[PDB]
Amino acid sequence: EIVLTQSPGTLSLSPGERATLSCRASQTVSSTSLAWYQQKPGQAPRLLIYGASSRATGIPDRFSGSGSGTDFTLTISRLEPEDFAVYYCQQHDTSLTFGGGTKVEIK
Amino acid sequence: SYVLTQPPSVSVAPGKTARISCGGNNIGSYSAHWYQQRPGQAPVLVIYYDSDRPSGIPERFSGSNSGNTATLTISRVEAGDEADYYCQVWDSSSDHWVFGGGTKLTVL
Amino acid sequence: EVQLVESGGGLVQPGGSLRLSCAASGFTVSSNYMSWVRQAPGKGLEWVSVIYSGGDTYYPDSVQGRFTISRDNSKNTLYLQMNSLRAEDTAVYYCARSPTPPDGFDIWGQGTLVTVSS
Amino acid sequence: PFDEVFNATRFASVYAWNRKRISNCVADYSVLYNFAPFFAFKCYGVSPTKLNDLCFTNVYADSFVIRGNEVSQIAPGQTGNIADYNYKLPDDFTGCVIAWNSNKLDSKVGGNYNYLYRLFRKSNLKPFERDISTEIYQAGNKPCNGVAGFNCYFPLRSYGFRPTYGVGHQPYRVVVLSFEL
Amino acid sequence: DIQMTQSPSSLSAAVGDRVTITCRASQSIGSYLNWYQQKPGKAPKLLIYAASSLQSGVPSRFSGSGSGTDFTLTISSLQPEDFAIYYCQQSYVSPTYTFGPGTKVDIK
Amino acid sequence: VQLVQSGAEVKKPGASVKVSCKASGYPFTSYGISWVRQAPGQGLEWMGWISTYNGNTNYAQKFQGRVTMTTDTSTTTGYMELRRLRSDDTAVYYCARDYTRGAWFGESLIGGFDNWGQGTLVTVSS
Amino acid sequence: EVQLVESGGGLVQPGGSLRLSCAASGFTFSSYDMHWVRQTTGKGLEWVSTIGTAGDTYYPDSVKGRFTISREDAKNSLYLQMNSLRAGDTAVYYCARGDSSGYYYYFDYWGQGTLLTVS
Ligand SMILES: *[C@@H]1O[C@H](CO[C@@H]2O[C@@H](C)[C@@H](O)[C@@H](O)[C@@H]2O)[C@@H](O[C@@H]2O[C@H](CO)[C@@H](O)[C@H](O)[C@H]2NC(C)=O)[C@H](O)[C@H]1NC(C)=O
Repeated sequence: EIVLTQSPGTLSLSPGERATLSCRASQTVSSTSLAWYQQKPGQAPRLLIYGASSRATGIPDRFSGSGSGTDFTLTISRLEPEDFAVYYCQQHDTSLTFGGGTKVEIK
Repeated sequence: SYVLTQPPSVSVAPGKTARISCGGNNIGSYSAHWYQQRPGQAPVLVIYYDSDRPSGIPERFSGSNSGNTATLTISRVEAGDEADYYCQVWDSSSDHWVFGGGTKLTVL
Repeated sequence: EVQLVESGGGLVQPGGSLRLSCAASGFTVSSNYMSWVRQAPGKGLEWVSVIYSGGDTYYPDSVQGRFTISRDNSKNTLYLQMNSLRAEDTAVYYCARSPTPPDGFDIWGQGTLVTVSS
Repeated sequence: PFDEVFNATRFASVYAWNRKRISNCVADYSVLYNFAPFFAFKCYGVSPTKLNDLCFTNVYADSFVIRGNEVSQIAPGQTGNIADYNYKLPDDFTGCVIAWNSNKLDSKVGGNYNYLYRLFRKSNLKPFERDISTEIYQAGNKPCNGVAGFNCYFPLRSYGFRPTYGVGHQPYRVVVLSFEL
Repeated sequence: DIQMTQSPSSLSAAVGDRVTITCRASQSIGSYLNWYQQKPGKAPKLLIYAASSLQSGVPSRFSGSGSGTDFTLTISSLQPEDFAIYYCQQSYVSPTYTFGPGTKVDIK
Repeated sequence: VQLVQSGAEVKKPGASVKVSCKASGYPFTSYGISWVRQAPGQGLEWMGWISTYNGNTNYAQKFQGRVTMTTDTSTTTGYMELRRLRSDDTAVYYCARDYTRGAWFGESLIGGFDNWGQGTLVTVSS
Repeated sequence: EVQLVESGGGLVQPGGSLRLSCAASGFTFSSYDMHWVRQTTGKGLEWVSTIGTAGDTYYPDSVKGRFTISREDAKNSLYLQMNSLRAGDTAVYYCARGDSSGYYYYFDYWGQGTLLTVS
């Protein structure tokens, strides 16, 4: 199984900036199965990006999405008081392996 | 335009292994092929797609194309395959094939 | 069996036009990416012209306009209406088939010789 | 119905082209009517407007990756490598063709040398036939049974698919729906 | 992509004749044809489809048949209201519909 | 869109817990139901790919012989019946749409987990 | 039996937009397609664009993008918004009606034609 590590896990930012994430892994996975996810404290998660650049239904214009090869990156443009949740990675190249977590907080 | 560089003559010893290198600038982006030229027999292919082998050719040839230089190496030579060798690189900006300059191999 | 054959040699004064009618055997000329490759008398190999399956034609820098490449399906023959000849083009000419461009050349013709001299 | 044909993750090569057997569906046409801009939807036979009026029972869906400047050889009646050796489409074709650019999905920076086609063959394809055999094949006098050498050739080569290329050489994913009752 | 053609354009016939206009197409089409009649100044009007069928209001004199890469409509009992140009059409290629070149049947 | 999750449950070690999920608002076929587990403040680990129209299943490796997931086509309702409830099984089980492997054939697609449900917590410690 | 008319054509300035208002009546406008055919005096007739009862804008190679089809079923109208009017599009635009017999396609009763001078 391919291990999918995301670093760091703790982010400190003001109410509004531009945030950058990361998603590294082992042997290169295809650029077709790298869906990201959003999970607010409390309610259930939801889809954010699929295919490494494709916004889902109802996804705001603040998420870019990119990546091909082994290193991948989610870049968030602007911040809002309803965009401060945890985020996950996911692959379908070799069975299905999730990530650990990357949480962004206030301050 | 995309001029390549190549040594004129191998100046090699029998039995040992020899290296032929095609100089240039940023060859690793594209693919490279290689040819063999007797004093005329309708030259035939010996290396294609960086380091792939055409069928029905002796396996003592090799291939390497990494960034600054692309290299074709012969090991355990038979001293009879003494001929000319050429390397080429295709272009994508404008359709314009570019060819090498010459390599003389001769063992005595 | 592929036995690409070049025909048409002789001697021509600078300016004359010679038609190098190539040949084919086993494969259709108007289905491939056939191209012309020259060979200077003892120097490095060079390119001449290329015809695509669709019909697009591209030429190199030194040879532009003076050279035209056609294709007759009815005779399996690929032509080269070379005109406006200079004194630095006496070479042996080969017919080359490239499967798809991002590749090299697999089939090479016998090669006919033209003498551009007085 | 039209789930794993269009939105799949991998498409087989031309000489081993895929073949589905979609059946017992309803229409799944309001989806590709909204496909825009899907490059070319030049279908043949019945009109694209009058598609939700027929009762096809064996809607096929082929799929592969070819070069952009070679999708023209899919039209019924053509001459070329992909029209004579790899995949054959009969003259009296009664089906639709969909093609679109897929550079962002299959184009490695180094190069995806994992798409194959048969450059040579002695005898052109018959309609609706596979060519999965990879035996050594020669033309001349020497039988050279299994033994490689001159006049005996291996009929496989690989595509040089790269991002920073032209539109014609860029990969196109073609799906042809040869409708048949 | 089918470049369909015809060239008996400069047809001449006095009032009353049984001349025949033939429309022969490019690479194989089959039974895919429909006919039109165009008066000068007025709007084009379709007469016969499927190369052999009938539309209400079209006189039986504009009859014909045919299939494959050959087509024919026979014009019997020529009348002055059979003036001006005529048009073929193919429907094998669905999106990009093609139209016939044009042939003029005159009164002399 | 309307994915409804069942309630919570309390159990003892060594029992067999079943978690239900009813979802509606879309044609049930041509889509897959996905199952995901989340331990308290730990993370996500894949749980299954109960798919319709074929009964085919694909479970993860860590529990390759422990989980059975069946489809109730009569109500487009899904259930997971985990077996041999261990001590470290207290977690949240999430029922979501699967767009990763398809429904008819076995082949990967571009996508992921579209709509989720509500969530349920299985209490099994003692 | 369907009477078709067209309006809005004029000697508009190059590069502007123009709205043909074929409108017309005599048929269930929400059941049949209706196309446009460009009649140039010299090069015969070519099919400009089409719209179906699905909001599917099928366009030829040259016309695609530079044009726009618009089907309003409440009141009879089918706009043909121009964009970057080329100097070569000086022809007559007839609005037509589609028909079929299961497989084959026929251009049924046409209407009339306005004039575009692209000047
Ligand atoms: C192939 O998938 C695309 C994208 O799928 C969307 O994202 C997934 C995560 C999942 O949520 C799907 O249900 C989504 O549809 C499809 O594109 C969409 O098609 C719908 C049709 O109802 C349309 O409403 C959306 O606007 C489309 N998305 C965009 C960005 O335009 C596409 O239809 C699928 N193709 C086939 C043939 O199934």
